[PDB]
Amino acid sequence: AQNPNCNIMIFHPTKEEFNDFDKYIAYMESQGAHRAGLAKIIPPKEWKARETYDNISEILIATPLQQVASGRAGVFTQYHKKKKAMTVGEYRHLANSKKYQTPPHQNFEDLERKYWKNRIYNSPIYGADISGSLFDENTKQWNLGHLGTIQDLLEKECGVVIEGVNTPYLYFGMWKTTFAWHTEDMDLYSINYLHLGEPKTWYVVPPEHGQRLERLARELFPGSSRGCGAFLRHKVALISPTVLKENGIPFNRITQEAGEFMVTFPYGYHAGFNHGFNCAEAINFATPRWIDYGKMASQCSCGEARVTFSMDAFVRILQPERYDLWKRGQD
Ligand SMILES: O=C(O)CNC(=O)C(=O)O
Ligand SMILES: [Mg+2]
Ligand code: NI
Ligand SMILES: [Zn+2]
Repeated sequence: AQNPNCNIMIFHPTKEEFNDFDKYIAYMESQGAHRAGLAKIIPPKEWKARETYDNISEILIATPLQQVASGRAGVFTQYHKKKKAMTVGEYRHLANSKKYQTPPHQNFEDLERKYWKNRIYNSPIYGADISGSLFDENTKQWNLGHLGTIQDLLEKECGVVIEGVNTPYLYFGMWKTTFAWHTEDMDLYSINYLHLGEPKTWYVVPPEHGQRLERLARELFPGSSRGCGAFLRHKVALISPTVLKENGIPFNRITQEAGEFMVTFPYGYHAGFNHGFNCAEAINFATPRWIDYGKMASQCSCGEARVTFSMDAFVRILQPERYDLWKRGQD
């Protein structure tokens, strides 16, 4: 069995190996990469996502989100307070202000210490989930707006044609902006490219140990757990590495820098934070190996998780027994 300790693997494809996206994912899996829940892909030196980032300031962040925390430093939830619209140039100036900028630090480890000590005492503003793409249309390799669609994968594997679309999303971050513990919708893969700016630190639980994280989360968030049998689908709960280590939960960590891709694998729980002003692009995708995870994915039916149009068909076809209850949660 490849990668039996479930370590995060880092890949360096050549320009020839970067042509065929599906084939390279399957290669990484042949080496055991999925056992970690997360992999890093460093693009060949010849590749670029686009020519420059000099002309992105007029993109609109229609609904910036202020991430307000409650709890203790290592165990907290966050809620998202909507703010007035602002452009990317306006948000970058805000991120760089004295109130929001990254503090002085020695290295990534010192910054990580400061994040976990101090996050809860601040409310950073995140531009998340903005439909769109920064890949040049002429970039042919690993262009997250040109991937094979999940609907087409389900149709190729299972024979059933379904409605729905699959497009990418932009994320504009600042120091302390936070992504809560989650797996993807329908336990899909994700791919995330850090276009520019400061790093993103990730934490991940191997898929084979995901239920250990869920059982800890029910203990640490007991009211939330009574409210919903899949409350991590709400994407609001944070647990620090120190608390995970105290409770014996297997995990790994890695920092993504600008120019790098990360892939999350089906049922790989992940969480993390941004080091300073940055922009990432991410999308969900599927492979044949996903289908069995989609059929077994938990679902939130309490009403909180509210998701895209396209998840309807995935529930309806892969989980027909759950469909009626889940759709009630959507309405
Ligand atoms: O970058 C972020 O805020 C969150 N991204 C992801 O969870 C992802 O790419 O799967
Ligand atoms: Mg612009
Ligand atoms: Ni994710
Ligand atoms: Zn719920």
